[PDB]
Amino acid sequence: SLNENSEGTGVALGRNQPLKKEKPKWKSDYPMTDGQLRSKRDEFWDTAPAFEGRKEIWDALKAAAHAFESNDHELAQAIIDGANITLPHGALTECYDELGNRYQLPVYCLAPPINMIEEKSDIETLDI
Repeated sequence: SLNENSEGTGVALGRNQPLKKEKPKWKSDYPMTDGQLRSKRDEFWDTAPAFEGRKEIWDALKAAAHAFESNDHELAQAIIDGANITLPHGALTECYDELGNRYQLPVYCLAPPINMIEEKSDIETLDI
């Protein structure tokens, strides 16, 4: 959806959190080489954690990550949405708290494929 946060309309995507298919955010959506990775990494990094929200809720977020890591999607839903906290996204790597807070979770705690990037799946020699 092109920039849809249910603005001008009461609920659109669904402000409550569906299945957590979303990826951890802070890195390049299309990382190319080391330079591309590192440069865009920092760029997106700037926009990732922002201010934070609630260390009190953090406990639930990491516990949900625990279940979700163990393939327990339902557990993490019952935790996040179980509090009051919700998402129009549907991520375990994101949570929006009732106080107007948002948490954005980097891949370093879930998925490390976006660390090397330039494997021999395509990259060989970036000379041009």
